[PDB]
Amino acid sequence: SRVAKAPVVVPAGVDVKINGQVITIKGKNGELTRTLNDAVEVKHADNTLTFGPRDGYADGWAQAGTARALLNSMVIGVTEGFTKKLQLVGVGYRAAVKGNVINLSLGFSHPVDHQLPAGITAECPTQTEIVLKGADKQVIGQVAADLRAYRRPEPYKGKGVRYADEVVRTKEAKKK
Amino acid sequence: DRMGANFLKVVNQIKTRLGANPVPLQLAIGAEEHFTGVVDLVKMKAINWNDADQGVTFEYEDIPADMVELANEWHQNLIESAAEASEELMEKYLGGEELTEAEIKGALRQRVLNNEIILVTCGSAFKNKGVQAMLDAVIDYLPSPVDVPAINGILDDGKDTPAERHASDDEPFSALAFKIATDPFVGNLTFFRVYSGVVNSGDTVLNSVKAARERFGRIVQMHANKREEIKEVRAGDIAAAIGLKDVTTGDTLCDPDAPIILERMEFPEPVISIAVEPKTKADQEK
Amino acid sequence: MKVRASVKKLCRNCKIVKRDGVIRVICSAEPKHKQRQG
Amino acid sequence: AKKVQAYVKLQVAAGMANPSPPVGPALGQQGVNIMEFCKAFNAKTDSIEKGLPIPVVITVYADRSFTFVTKTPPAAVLLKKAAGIKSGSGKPNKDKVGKISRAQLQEIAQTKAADMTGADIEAMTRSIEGTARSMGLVVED
RNA sequence: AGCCAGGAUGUUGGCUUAGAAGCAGCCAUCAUUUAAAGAAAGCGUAAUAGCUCACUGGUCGAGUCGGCCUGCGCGGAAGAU
Repeated sequence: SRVAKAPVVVPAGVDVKINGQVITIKGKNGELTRTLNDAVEVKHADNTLTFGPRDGYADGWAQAGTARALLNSMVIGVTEGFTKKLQLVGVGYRAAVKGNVINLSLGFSHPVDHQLPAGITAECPTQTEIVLKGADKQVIGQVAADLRAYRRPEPYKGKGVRYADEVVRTKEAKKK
Repeated sequence: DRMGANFLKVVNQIKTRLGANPVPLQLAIGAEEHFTGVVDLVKMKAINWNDADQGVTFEYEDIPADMVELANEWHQNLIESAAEASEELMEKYLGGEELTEAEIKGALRQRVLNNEIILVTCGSAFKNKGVQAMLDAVIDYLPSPVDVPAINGILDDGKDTPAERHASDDEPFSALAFKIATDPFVGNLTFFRVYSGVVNSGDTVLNSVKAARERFGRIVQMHANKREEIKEVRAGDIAAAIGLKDVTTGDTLCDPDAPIILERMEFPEPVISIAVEPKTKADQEK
Repeated sequence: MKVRASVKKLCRNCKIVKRDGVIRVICSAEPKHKQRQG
Repeated sequence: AKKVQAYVKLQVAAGMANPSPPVGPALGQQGVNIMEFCKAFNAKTDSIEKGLPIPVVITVYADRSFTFVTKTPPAAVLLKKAAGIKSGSGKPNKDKVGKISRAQLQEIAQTKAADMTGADIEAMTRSIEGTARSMGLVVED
């Protein structure tokens, strides 16, 4: 397949701990482990990692096809990182980072300050731009999408919290 | 006292959209909710306001320590604004003669008769934060009826001789007719303003642009609402030139054998036209 | 999500994936083109 | 010459100084002073009797620059400049009015031969016969 | 199937020209170059600038694609101690 024609090359600076089904990757700034399913046959062969679908679970081409895409992201996420910037377009809406906490100037009668978990070093260059930094590809989206779900992109003004690369489709009033 | 209310943005937005040259004076102290000081920059003094009272204090102090450098970089642009207003302050911006509070306004007041700079002030009307501050600039940056070019009655049709008349009481009388409201007591009313001269009570005030004779009744002043009968109208009051038989937009209110204005500029056009219809047939009679 | 018995691939870029078993059709810019039953 | 940034050939009769609203956007693409494209071409526009759409192309450059290529008017409007009316295509294969022979077509092709490297003489001859049949025009020599 | 990737360019494609300027719609429906391009599919839109389909022109470097017939499966499927 395309995934079978896709092996991943681990570089120096990220150590694997192959206890069979449980792999804990000792990396640069974290520990990106995934306890996969038993539809995989893993082997860090020489340097480039090779994998395999186990018999019986012949649908493990899917279940390890996740894994081939997975561990490639893990060895490049623990070292380099993800810049996940969000664009705050709100009338009187600010963003400021302190410790691991983000403020949410969100047009309410009360402030919303939610604490953010490990795997996050957040920053804020201004009141409308907010950095998020992380090692797992999941955690760099999950903490980002929760903020965006508190104020979705409003398609009559362009109001809302929105991603850096995301482009909304704002409409027009057309009646009054 | 609102979110998104950046003072330095808006005054420096005029230089982009309106294309003007504003140099502001009274700056901002406070993060818009704990806001307590308005930074007057000539005297370099912050003003305390009421805890929540409708108007107790006016307590002036120094520049606070949390804005000791933004007062530094903005005062040096204030004292620029007289070296390029008058040519005489050009050589003491660079020589280093002291630019006091009293010296700089003598140049900038003459920068209001040409109007290249406007004077800006941040504060709250409703939170009683700035209103007591805003009054002292009016006597020093807004012009007086005796400091301006006064009544200038030209002629009639003979020759274009524009004549600056006197702003004192030593002239023929002159006024103008505007804001001519109505009432179910006397009928027609006015909100007129006299520029110079004194009128007594009872006069043959004409309207010399449309050739009509009127007589000057019982003049009444207001608190914008309440009838207070102003008998003797001094030069500069605003009152109600009552009992005008016919009066148009902006004609003169002047005794004969005197200078005369004839001026109506920019007569508008009411555009949207809706047709009113009566309810009863007794209504169309009224 | 409008519901009707017919999922007809209507918009020009209409994805179809079987989430939970019930089909719901995924457009990009048109929210109006998204049905769910059938 | 250039690539995916910008390349559109649109200009109509150069007697009109103000950019016509539909032409506007091809000048409204990469930030021009519209007075510059009015002052570029008028030094040579006084060598013509105006009335035909003359074409130019636009092509762009990095900072605020731009460029343009001058050619001669096309033979498609030269077919309907001599024929009197500017629009004859009402029914292509049902109208038989109006003859011009090949000799007129090549002398409006030498001004193509002295201007451009494509639109060659003998190859365009059937398409200058092809713009005749769609308009409902006849040709004999 | 994606990243580079030109969207080779005669033309204004008429009519009726107010814009119906490939993108409102009826008749033509040729193509100057054909290793890549149609007098044309939508969005941007009064018109177009923006973004593509067109051939994937160069890279990956193997399989892949749209329908016909049947074995079964899912949705359709909401009722009253």
